[PDB]
Formats: sequence, C-alpha cells, structure tokens
Amino acid sequence: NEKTFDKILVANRGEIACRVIRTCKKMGIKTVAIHSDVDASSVHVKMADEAVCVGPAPTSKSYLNMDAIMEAIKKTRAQAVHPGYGFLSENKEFARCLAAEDVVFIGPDTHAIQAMGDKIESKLLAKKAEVNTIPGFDGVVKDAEEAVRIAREIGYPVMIKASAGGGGKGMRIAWDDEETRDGFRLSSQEAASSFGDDRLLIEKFIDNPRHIEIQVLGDKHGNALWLNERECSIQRRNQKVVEEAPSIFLDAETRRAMGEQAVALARAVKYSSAGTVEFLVDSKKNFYFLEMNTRLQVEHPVTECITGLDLVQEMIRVAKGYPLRHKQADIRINGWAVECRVYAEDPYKSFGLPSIGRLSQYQEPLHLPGVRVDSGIQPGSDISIYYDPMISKLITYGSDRTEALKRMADALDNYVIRGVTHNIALLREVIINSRFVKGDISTKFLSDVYPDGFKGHMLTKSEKNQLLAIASSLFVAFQLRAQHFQENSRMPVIKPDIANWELSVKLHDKVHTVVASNNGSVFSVEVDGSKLNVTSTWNLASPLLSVSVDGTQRTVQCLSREAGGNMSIQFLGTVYKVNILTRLAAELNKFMLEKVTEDTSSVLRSPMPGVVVAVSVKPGDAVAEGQEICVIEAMKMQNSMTAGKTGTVKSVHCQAGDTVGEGDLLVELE
Amino acid sequence: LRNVTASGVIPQISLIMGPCAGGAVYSPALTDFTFMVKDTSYLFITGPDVVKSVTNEDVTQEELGGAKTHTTMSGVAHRAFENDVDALCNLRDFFNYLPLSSQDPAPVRECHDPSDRLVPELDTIVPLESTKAYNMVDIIHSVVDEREFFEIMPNYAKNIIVGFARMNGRTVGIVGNQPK
Repeated sequence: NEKTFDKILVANRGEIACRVIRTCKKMGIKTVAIHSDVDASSVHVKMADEAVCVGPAPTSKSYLNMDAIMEAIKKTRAQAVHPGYGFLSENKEFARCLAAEDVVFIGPDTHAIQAMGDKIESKLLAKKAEVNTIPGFDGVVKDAEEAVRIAREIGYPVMIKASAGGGGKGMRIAWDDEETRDGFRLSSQEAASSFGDDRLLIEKFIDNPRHIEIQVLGDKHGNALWLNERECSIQRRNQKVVEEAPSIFLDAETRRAMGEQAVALARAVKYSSAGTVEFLVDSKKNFYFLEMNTRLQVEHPVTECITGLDLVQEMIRVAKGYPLRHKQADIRINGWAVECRVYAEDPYKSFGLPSIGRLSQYQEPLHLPGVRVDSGIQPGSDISIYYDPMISKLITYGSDRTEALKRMADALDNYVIRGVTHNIALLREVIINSRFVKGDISTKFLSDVYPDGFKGHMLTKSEKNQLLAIASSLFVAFQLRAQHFQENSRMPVIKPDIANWELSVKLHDKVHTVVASNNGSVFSVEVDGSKLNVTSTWNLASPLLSVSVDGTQRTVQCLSREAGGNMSIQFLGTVYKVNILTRLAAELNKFMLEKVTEDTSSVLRSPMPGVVVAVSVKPGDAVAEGQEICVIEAMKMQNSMTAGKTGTVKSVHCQAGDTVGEGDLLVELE
Repeated sequence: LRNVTASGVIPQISLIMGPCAGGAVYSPALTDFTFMVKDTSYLFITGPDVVKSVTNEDVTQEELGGAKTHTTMSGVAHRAFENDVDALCNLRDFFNYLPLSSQDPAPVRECHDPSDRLVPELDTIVPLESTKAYNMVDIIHSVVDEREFFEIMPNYAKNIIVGFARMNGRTVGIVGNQPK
C-alpha cells in the first residue's frame, strides 16, 4: 500500500544482488540485473525479473563499465539503481549520470561520500561534531612538554614513534602525562643512538584495538536512528572473517554514547541512507572514530537480526523520500547474532589462499535452527578467478551469545561444500576457541592464536578415540553392505560369518589396533583398550552422516574412500586422512617396498600438439592450483592448461603463436 | 583351449604379479580383464637379451614389458596397482561388480542413493561455445550411484572413457566421449 519505484536495476553480482532482489520482490518492486558474460546463469540473473549483459568477464570491462550500465538503465526504463557494496557504490561520476537521466541512486549524496573520502577533512568534521578526536600531527615533537600538550589534544593512550628506523625500536606507549615525559626522553635517546635522528612523532595508541562499529540510518527529513554496535575484530589479511552483534564488550552506557556520537556525525554531514561509523575501542572502553562507511556493509545481516529491521527496505523507503517509521527508542537489542563469511580459500596455506573450481555439490544447512544463509551461488556455480571468493554469509541468531555460537558451530559442521577448498575449518575453530567464547579478542586474534599457521583442529584423546571408532564403524558398514546381493536362485549366497573385525587404523603416522563388532545398528569398538558404542542409520549415500558415540551426537562427512583403505573424513570441521586395513592385510603389508614416489608437479608441459593461443602468466606471478597458465588450440578446441599447484612462475618457456608439441615444457613453478 | 571354451560363459580375470614371459603371456590375453602390479610384474614374449641380440636394441625388463608400458602404450593391461595388497583389495572390489556366469542377470545389491535424485550441477556443465571442453568424468560421477566409478584403462586412449558403475544398485557399463 506504500508507493515505491515500479522497477529497480541492481548493479552488482554475488550474494548482495540476490539479497536486494529478495527485498524488492517482497515490496513488489520489479527487478533488473546486470551480468558479465561468465555470470549469465548466476542465481541473481535467474532471480531477476529481467537481465541485461553489460560486457566481458573482467570486472573493469563489466561492473566498472558505467556506459554499458547506463545504456541498460535507458533500455529498461529503470526508475532507480541500488549499487550494493564495492564496485560503483561510492563512484561520484555514476551518480551524476543517474542524475542527468533522472534515475534515483539508493544511497547517500556525493558530498557526504566525498567528505568521508578525504581523511584530512573527515577529522575536522569529526572534531566539529565533537566525536572522540583522532588528531594527526604533521610537524615534529620538539620537547617533552610539547609531547604532553600534543598527547592531551589526541587523547590517551598515545604512541611515541621515531621518525627514522623500523621494527619497533624507539616506539613507546604512554597512558598518562608522566609516561609521556619519560617515553619521549627515552625514545629520543634510543632514536639518536640507533639512527642518528632524534625526531619523534606522537600518534594515539589503542590497547587490544577491538574494531567496534555502529550502524546508522539517515533520511532526507534529517531524522537519524543509531543501530546497535557490531564487533568485527576477527580478520585475516585485512579482510574480516567472523563478525558478531552486539559486542560482548560494550555496556549500555558506552554503546549509547557511541550511538549518539555516530548520529551527531551523521547529522553534521546531513547523511541520508544506512551507513556505518567505525571505532577503535581500547581495554578501558575509550572509543575513537576511525572512518564513516557510506554504503550498506557486508556484515549488515547480524544487525538486521538483533534489530528486526530490513536495511534494504529502509534504504528504498528513504530513496522514495518516505519518512522513517522508527525512533531510537524503538531500536532494541534482541538476542545475539554471529556472521562467518565463507570463502573458497585454503585455510592451511597462509591464513587464506584463493582457490577456483566448479561446485560439484552444494547444500546449505537451512533446516537447522536459527540459521540464515546469504549466498550468490548454487550447485554447478563456477568460483572464477575474476571476482571475490565469497561463497556465502553464514549467520546464526540466538537469545544469548552462547546459543548463537552453538548454533553456528552446528551450522558449520552441517555445511556441505564440494569441488573447491573452503575456510569452514578455520571459522569453526574460531567460534569454539576459548578466547573468542570469553570475548578476549582483537584485530590480532588470528596471528596470536595461530602463530605457526592454521593446522586444523587438534583432537583430545577422547576426540581421537571417537573419530577412530566412527571410521572403523563406517569401514565395517561398507564391507557389510558389500555382501547384500539380491536373491540368485541358481547360486544362493553364503554369508561370511564374522563376529569381530580386527583392524589396523593409521591416523597421523600412528597405528591403532581396533576390534569392531556390530549388532543391528550398534557398533561396539575397542580402540587400544577403550570401549565405545556408535549408533546410526548408516545411510552410506547421504553426504551428511549423523552418529551417536556413547550418547554424544556427531555429524561426520565421508569425502572419499578407496578399496586400498584410504578414507577422508570431515569430523569437527576438519578433514582427516585415515588408512584402514585388516589385521592380516596390515601384517602382510610389512613386506611391501616403499616406492620412490618422486613426481614433481612444478613443471607444466604441453599434453598435445597445438598452437599456444595465449599465456596468462609471467615470471614472478602468483598462480593458484587449478588456475590457467596457458591455452593451446588444436582442431579448434581451445585446450586449457592449468597450474599444478599454488605458487609462482620461475620461468615461462612458451609464447603466444608458437607451435608446441607433446611433452614440451611450457612453464616452471617453484 | 579352455580359455577359449570359457569365453563368454564365465568371467575370467588375470592379475600379473611377477615375471611372465613366453607363451604363458597368451593365456592372460585370452581372459576378459588383465591387471598388473607396478614395478614387479611384466609381460613379453621375448626377453630383452634376445631383443638386443636380434634387433640390436637396448631395453630393460620394465621398459619392454612393465606395467606402465602395458597400461599406457600397448593397450594390453586394464589397470596398474601399487602393491600386491592394493591390487588384491581392488580385485575384490572389482569382482563385486560381475555376475557369476552368463546365465545370471547383472548383479543388484542394496542401494541407498535415491533413484530420483536430481543433479542440478549438470545444467551448466556444457559450455555454450563449442570451442571449450569439459570433463565427461564429472558428468559420470554425478549421474552414478554414490559417485563411484571403476574406470578401465584410465591412462590409455584417454579420448574415450569406459568403466563400471551402479544405477539403483544394478551394475552398469559406462562408455563416453572425452572432449577434454
């Protein structure tokens, strides 16, 4: 019953495009979508009422090509454009073109975006709005009393730094005026002695710099509402992995003070849309303005769950110019929400490494309680090299923080992703980590908790026994099902009568003796002298298997198995490789000779004769496993050569237009 | 003679697990399937010494009749296995597929994969442009029960794919072109 734009064009790809389209259908607005060539069958294109191609696969030639989008808007008679996040959400030029063609842009004004875009002005505006100061000092610190004056203007704690040098020599934190006077004196002597340069700089310091941000909603009428804070401290490579709302650190007083200051800033710059004011919060709950995001953010859903509000619907209502229907007093914190963005990356390499491939199977755990999934992919989706690796946002909601964290852990164990590597193992380990559960978190959490690197979950003796029992039961179940042939009158089958299965199971370079028996659906397993019972339906085809080991419920996945005895099992979010043999087979295996096994995949060679159409890598470039290195044409089939493993290009031995032959070196990887 | 008399009556399987030279090599050739163990088995009518003496060629036993040679070049062997233990385990697995004789239908065993399961991942597997290839093995894995496929001659004449699988628990033979 509320008039709104009849049709909207969503200029984005991935989960955000789908999220916006769902709201538009909910509000009755017709939708149009823009896709590159590779995204022709993507969920957003299928979801949109109409779709228009805007160009070639590279983003610069497609999403960032405004001209193609502008022609599409004219062609579709698009009333309004929603830019989502990234791409052209903050591009001034696009808004001008929309204004020229009288197309509403769903977002804030260019001046508001530009003002926050400048770091120097943004601080002057923050000071004028009386938000917690974030001063920057271009000049040099002359003496210890000038240091104290500057430290009081910036606000404590402050960091004193040498102008010359690196590695943290001549750096000191000061919490008060006396620590500043000594910190300056000591750092100047250390810098003069170490570098021959006594010049010092003073900047604010943040103990445990938790990243806490306040969502804000603005209207043309000038009314503004603050949404509750969000903690986004957990991050890898400057990219956030886990986000939660509300923060477990903020009390009702601090949170309100942050909300009021964020709205004061939004009013000072006449903001007119949903946005986010980001703060650094220290261990004493002092908070300091970092930046004011002027776009719908990726972590918006956790706020939507606690508030009960649809941010996209509100952005559309504000764009029509309809006044806000809510007052700050109407904005409550209901329950707790946690978001864990899912990526196609190897958690074990670095903390994340881009991985590419076709999703051969994909199943979201929606059936589970308190679970909402924001994705832009489906089974058969091709995670491409050209775009961000985000598979989905996985969000869980609870009445309290514990319930939200538990439903998440359960959701991550129930999430099926096959055909790419993914970060679920890391996400699942963060969510159960005792520091994360206690709320002892900072922007350094991943480096502090995993200094050596991510090695996957570490099993406690009981967990190891449970995993071994489950693997043995699965092996025995497969062996038993192998004997269930249908009736053959000519030759009746004689059931192999076995009461106990004696198995040698190798988990991590250790060999465990297991004795497994079954009765109906109950398997009794003795592992190194410990007795366990495993119960389940033993459906060997379903991707997810639910079992009960001594009354403890577990969800396990069987990723692969071989007649030899190898088996890959996803347990507690980690993939373990076990090797199961019978006792006699294990004994006889001792006479087998260890093979050379030398097979270097670093060198990439031509499989068949042809002509090199193009080469996509140069020496020193980074190549992920499964990433194309070159394309070879023969009988007009455009054969594609893929990198054997993630690495760099030591040397490229091929050039475009060269007639290569079989068994010819093409590239070298480290 | 017995091999020839049994051809098409009862399945015959040969596993070469050691040296095998001279006329003895012909009996496995007459059987339905031949499997080889890597690095410890070989097949050739004449040994390397006679080859050197007659044709003045230098070759080792592995080069002349090794498992790799007969699984990638001559098209004589159907599969190569790492060890005796691995070979025997895979042999049991393979034997599970076959009927006992030509008087019996294809074996049907207990099945858990629903026969009406959808495979949405295939809706976009085939590229529109006829100049780009895909992997038919992915389609085969998607269609068959539990994504289980016992391939025959996986490393020989790779432009075609043949193997054994199960549909609704019933053994089936898969033949497919390989655009890759």
